[PDB]
Amino acid sequence: LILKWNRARKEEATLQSTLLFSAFKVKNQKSTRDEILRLSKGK
Amino acid sequence: SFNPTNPLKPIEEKEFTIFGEIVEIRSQVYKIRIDKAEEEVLPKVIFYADVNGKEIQLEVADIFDKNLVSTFVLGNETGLKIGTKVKSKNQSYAIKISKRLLGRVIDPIGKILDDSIATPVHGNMYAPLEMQHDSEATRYVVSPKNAILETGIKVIDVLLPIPKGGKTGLLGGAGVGKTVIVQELINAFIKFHDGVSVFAGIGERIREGHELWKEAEALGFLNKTAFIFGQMNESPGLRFRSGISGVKVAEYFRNNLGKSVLLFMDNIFRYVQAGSEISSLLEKTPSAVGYQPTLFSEMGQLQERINSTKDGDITSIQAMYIPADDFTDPAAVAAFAHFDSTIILSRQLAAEGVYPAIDPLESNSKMLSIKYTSREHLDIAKKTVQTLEKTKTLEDIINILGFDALSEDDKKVVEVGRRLKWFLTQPFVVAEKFSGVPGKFVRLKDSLKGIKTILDGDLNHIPVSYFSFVGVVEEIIEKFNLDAKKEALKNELEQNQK
Amino acid sequence: ELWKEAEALGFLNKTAFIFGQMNESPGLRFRSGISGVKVAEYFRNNLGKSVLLFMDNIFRYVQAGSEISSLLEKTPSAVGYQPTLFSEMGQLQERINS
Amino acid sequence: EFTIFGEIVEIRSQVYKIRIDKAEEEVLPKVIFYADVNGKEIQLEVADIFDKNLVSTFVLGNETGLKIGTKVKSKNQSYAIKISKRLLGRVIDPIGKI
Amino acid sequence: MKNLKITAIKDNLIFVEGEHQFSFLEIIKFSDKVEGVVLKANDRSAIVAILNEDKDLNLTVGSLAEATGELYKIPIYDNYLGSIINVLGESLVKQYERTNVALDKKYVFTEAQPIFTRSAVNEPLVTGITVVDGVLPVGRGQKELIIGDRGTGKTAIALNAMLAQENTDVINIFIAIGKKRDEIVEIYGTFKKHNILHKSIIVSAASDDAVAARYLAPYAGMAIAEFFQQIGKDVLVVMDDLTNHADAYRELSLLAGIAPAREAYPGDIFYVHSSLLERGGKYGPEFGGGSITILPIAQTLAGDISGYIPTNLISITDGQIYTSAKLFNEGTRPAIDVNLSVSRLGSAAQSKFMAFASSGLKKIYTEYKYLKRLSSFSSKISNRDLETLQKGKAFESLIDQAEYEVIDYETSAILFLLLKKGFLNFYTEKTEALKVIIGVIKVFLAKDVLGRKMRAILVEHGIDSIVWNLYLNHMILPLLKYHLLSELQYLATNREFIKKFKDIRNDGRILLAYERKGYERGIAYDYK
Amino acid sequence: DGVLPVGRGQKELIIGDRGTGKTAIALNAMLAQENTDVINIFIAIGKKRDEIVEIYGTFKKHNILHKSIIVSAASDDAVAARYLAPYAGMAIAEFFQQIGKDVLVVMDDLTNHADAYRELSLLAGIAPAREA
Amino acid sequence: RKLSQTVKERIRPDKDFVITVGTNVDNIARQLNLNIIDHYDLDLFNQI
Ligand SMILES: Nc1ncnc2c1ncn2[C@@H]1O[C@H](COP(=O)(O)OP(=O)(O)OP(=O)(O)O)[C@@H](O)[C@H]1O
Ligand SMILES: Nc1ncnc2c1ncn2[C@@H]1O[C@H](COP(=O)(O)OP(=O)(O)OP(=O)(O)O)[C@@H](O)[C@H]1O
Ligand SMILES: Nc1ncnc2c1ncn2[C@@H]1O[C@H](COP(=O)(O)OP(=O)(O)OP(=O)(O)O)[C@@H](O)[C@H]1O
Ligand SMILES: [Mg+2]
Ligand SMILES: [Mg+2]
Ligand SMILES: [Mg+2]
Repeated sequence: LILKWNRARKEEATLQSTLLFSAFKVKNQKSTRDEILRLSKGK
Repeated sequence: SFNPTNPLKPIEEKEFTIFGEIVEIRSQVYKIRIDKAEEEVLPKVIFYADVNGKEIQLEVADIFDKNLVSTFVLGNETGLKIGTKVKSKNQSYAIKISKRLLGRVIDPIGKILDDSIATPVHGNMYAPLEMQHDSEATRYVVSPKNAILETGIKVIDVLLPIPKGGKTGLLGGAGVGKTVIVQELINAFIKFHDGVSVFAGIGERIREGHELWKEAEALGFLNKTAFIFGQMNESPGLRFRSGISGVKVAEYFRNNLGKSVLLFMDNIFRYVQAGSEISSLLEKTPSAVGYQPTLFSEMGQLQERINSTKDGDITSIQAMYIPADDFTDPAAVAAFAHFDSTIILSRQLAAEGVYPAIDPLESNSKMLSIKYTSREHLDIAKKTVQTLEKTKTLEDIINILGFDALSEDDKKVVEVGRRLKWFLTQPFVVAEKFSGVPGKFVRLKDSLKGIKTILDGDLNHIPVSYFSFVGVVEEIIEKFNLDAKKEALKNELEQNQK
Repeated sequence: ELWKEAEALGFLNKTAFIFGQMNESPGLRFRSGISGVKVAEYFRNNLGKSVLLFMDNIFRYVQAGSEISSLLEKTPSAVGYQPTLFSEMGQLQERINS
Repeated sequence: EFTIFGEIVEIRSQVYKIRIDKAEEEVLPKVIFYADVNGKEIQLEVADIFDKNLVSTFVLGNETGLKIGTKVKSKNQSYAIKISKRLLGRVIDPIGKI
Repeated sequence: MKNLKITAIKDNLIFVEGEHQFSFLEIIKFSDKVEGVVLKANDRSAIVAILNEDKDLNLTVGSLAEATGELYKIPIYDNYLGSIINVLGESLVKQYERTNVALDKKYVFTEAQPIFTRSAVNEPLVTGITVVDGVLPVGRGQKELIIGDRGTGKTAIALNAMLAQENTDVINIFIAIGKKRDEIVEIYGTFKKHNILHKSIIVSAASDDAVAARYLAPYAGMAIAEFFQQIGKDVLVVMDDLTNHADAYRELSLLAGIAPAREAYPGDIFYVHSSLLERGGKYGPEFGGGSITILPIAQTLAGDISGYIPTNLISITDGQIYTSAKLFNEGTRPAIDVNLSVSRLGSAAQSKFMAFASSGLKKIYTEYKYLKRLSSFSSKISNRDLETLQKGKAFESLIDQAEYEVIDYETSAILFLLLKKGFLNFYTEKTEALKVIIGVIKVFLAKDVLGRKMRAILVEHGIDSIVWNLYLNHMILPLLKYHLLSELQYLATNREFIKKFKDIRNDGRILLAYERKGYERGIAYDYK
Repeated sequence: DGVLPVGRGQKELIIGDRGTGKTAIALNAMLAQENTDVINIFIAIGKKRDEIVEIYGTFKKHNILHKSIIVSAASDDAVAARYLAPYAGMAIAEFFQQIGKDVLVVMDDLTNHADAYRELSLLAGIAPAREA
Repeated sequence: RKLSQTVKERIRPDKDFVITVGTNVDNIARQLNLNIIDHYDLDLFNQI
């Protein structure tokens, strides 16, 4: 029972953390694209 | 005659006033830029397009600017490209409704699904999304529940009574028996109902819909039933509107004709799932477990229209799917808030062979009140559930510490609990194909008498095996007596021979 | 220790060692198995010998792949693993054939 | 010959962005860029090609010495190692270091 | 002419620029062979997932490409039968030469035919397995999931089901998603050996192939099956396995930037699998008049049937077959757990004699398990419970069957009839003797001309006829009586044994003759 | 009354599973004020309309209707309305308290209120936290 | 099964008589066709 609880809680926690960070990484796409553009131009 | 007080009003005649073209594409989601318009576009309106004479409808979701909108398809998207021309009347989708719908099988947007020649259905254009009433106060003139329907199923009739004019839900995982119970309830309710029936398939099997349509034709209740089918092979846009169209048809048959509607929905989880998929395709921030933020509001927008007024009753029987057997799923939590009666199916019970696999220790019903049933029924139900709970507790002690650790009371409690648990199983009429055991219909008083007899301890001598899948207790007594008589005759014959 | 034991027991002269160990960056740990597979392929195809490839630890290949995917800002799957997990395992394992 | 030349325009732990300045061919996925720092060469493997010029890499080995403006060049080929029958009895890492 | 240019290559996706009217799954041609499919598109740009690779193409930034303007359609060629092909229609291993004229072009995402085009399932699909054909029937047009743990024999069950179609009119299609190449070649050799190659196709997407190929392989296989069904042929499709397909779709979605959901799978994985699997079934004559039977395979973890993908698939298919790792560890092949399996078609997907032979045996087996797992106070067992236990133990001995062994439908029906009538209960003490007698009966019914006559008259005159009763009473029952007397002498005085074996002669010359024939290649002294 | 006392001015949560009798306990608390001078305010957040009407009828039958207010935000009302319903109810309660009265307030239930606020925040563009 | 072996060893159906209590030993004796004088119920052994 200990084994199963540990496995399940680890899985759920990892999924929750990734799904929470998904919003933050979506909201900052424009800054990344602009940085890519200005690095591509560069010197 | 009948005088409607809040009748449905057909849509307003209009000309195409908004014109545009598709500037972004994706799977199921398309962005439309508006070139010409005599009016500003509204939320949830429909843009129509034609490809090789085939009509494709797109519902508006977001309005970014005065000219740019996002849309999702209602049906198949095959044919849409960049630059496809779209036109709109600034109105939401509508279907043809009339008394001619009974006996016809259609989909949420009104495509004919029962013949190849596509025989048209006459009626007026009504918009299911647009609901019209005098004021908010008018929504609060609803009748109280004052009746209970008889189903013929012992466990449902005794422990989980089903309201008339209310909502009942059948929850369970994959392959536990929701559809079989829904079909049994259809068989036991229709053809005796003073009104009409509406079935709404939402993301279910095509074979099940075909089987149900053929059964409706064969048993003669097809002409009293209206079928709507957005099944699991359809796009998210269609699975999202099946329940709305079914509710609109029920509202037409109640408000405009003063009839009592039996509304069956299966499966009501697919509506939420399709809404979640649409929200995910429009790139909105997910809620917990990756659901849409508007889950509870979306559930309420459909469930609150199933009400009972003085014109008639709308009785809803709905099947709810539990993903991965997780009863803490947000969709299940949202659905729990609307069911007057809740019937929860167990996978372990189904594995043991208990059919129907109803778990009375996890289910509840608000019809178990003095306002609806008698004192004796309440007492019997409470005693039954208490005995089952005590038996479940004692089974762990039996399993771990053996059987001899129990007392004489505990052993008698376990025997009564086992007999009660196996008496609640019953062969369904629709379930004759699976095994061949003929179906049984047990009325409420016979079920109460049998449960009282079992509780009293009168039948502790009969082995538990005899109690499974019978009707009244008289069948158990007859089988026991015949088996004992055969044993006695065989013993007498062998002692005569020796 | 394994290298010393190979030298002392006498089978070092017929064994080739590729060591990307836990002190290395994820790139070397991720490329160790591929390099070993290439060496074994050369030994079979060019020298006409039969090769006994040996990998330890094969879990570290997956772990290094997941670390590299995380470093490249990719959305993890399952238990924080890389989306291309089974594809990478196939990439490594399909070249050990007969 | 070394055909692609460029600099490093972004740094991080194990991940480096390279801007291409002169190239007689278009960069290919998974090719290796070489940086010579303090007499030692460091190999960076291409992962993402954002543009005709910009590209992202992860280091195959030790990264000490890499910095903004380090000059890199590439033959537009993946990483290569020396293989023969004299490899038996030797201990190497994935990239061929002794 | 070329009208697009590659601008970036990220996340195994190709970004192209150029004014065009893109459509979903529109084919982009990078060379004469390499193609991709449009996933999303602006009015001047698109994102493409490649389908195949070429060594010499060197596809990078700046490479030119052409937007063909058409959807992803798979072409049909005469030499598909007896060959392994990829998702684009290239013969990896072929048996016959190809004429370069396409019989048809079938759209990959063709929508399933509506409700009015279907028909009820009424014809069996013989899988060659006794327990599957008798208790878990599979009809033509039925989707039966094969759910199980790792290394429990699911692929063997599917292969047996397809090898059972050696003497029928059913065309086999095997779709492999992320399998090993040396296993696909072995399956090809198995097809060639059993003379079913001329009617079998293999669609292969290897574990290290493109993610778009692994995602779109089942749909291409279904398009091929739909082509075959449109000329009124029965098609049996085996997808191995949908866990790999779900993994490929999840990989594509997560690399494309989609947010995750339960178990990190995208939110529409159910729609993916349901729209894939709703294209198989039985169809009326006005719409092709054929059938497409699908047997998807899926893997559980530690026997957890409540996983997300296994339960998603159970809600789509018409029942399932569960293979147990505990049973497999005990050397019981096939390791089918009947108590956890079900067929929703039931007796409606069987012949009349087969339906009558095994009318209530699955329920009896479930009751037998329930009694076996039950602990009670009174150690006295009623006669009904004793009968249930004996019949369940007897039923447990009919499951065993060797690998790649096809047992005739009528042999399975006869064995189930013998079990139902109660003749096999007396073996409740000896199980090896039961195995021997079942083997002898199967050999007699397969080889002897009287056994084939018995099966033929069972098919045409039915069980209730006088002729079949005479055949049973004079051919099979005497052998059982002789064997029971030989192995268990005390049964000569048992009451029930006398009651059943009353007018049956104690004839056992068939078993003795077969034993002599087997031992006639016998030597007094071994050489080894 | 005896083992778990509730005093006037004490906020006392009623917490439990579905179908266990929480609303019944709150309704008993409001019905016991028939012969007292306490004013009842019932706030329904995301509740069904038929249940609210039945509760109103129960109030009428037990003669406690003349001093009871129900503030209703059904399950298909606007999410802002469901978020603001408890605050409006407490404002009415404060109006009654400012003239020296005793008020009993029932919120049924605050989990729906939190869900409504979460929906508002996610739609607006607020970064999610624990459990979103 | 050990008891079955012992009974098959040191009991003869002609010169010996067997009293069996309980279903299992009754079945064993009936299979060996020994002289079963009488049969009882196991609960009888509970009270001495
Ligand atoms: N009826 C049988 N009798 C004997 N051996 C069998 C039988 N069925 C399968 N096997 C053997 O059991 C092994 C496992 O079976 P198989 O490979 O078909 O299972 P699987 O579930 O597809 O496994 P995997 O998880 O590797 O895909 C194989 O060696 C196969 O030959
Ligand atoms: N009352 C019953 N009697 C006998 N068998 C039953 C009964 N109810 C269910 N079953 C068995 O369970 C199987 C599944 O039943 P059903 O189709 O109702 O499930 P479900 O919950 O609707 O499944 P899904 O999640 O796939 O929609 C049936 O095919 C049958 O074998
Ligand atoms: N004192 C009581 N005696 C008998 N039955 C009661 C009692 N209190 C409540 N019940 C019953 O318990 C059930 C639940 O009632 P109630 O509406 O209070 O539940 P709840 O906890 O608010 O549920 P939900 O989650 O549906 O809101 C009803 O059937 C009601 O009749
Ligand atoms: Mg169902
Ligand atoms: Mg396999
Ligand atoms: Mg409540």
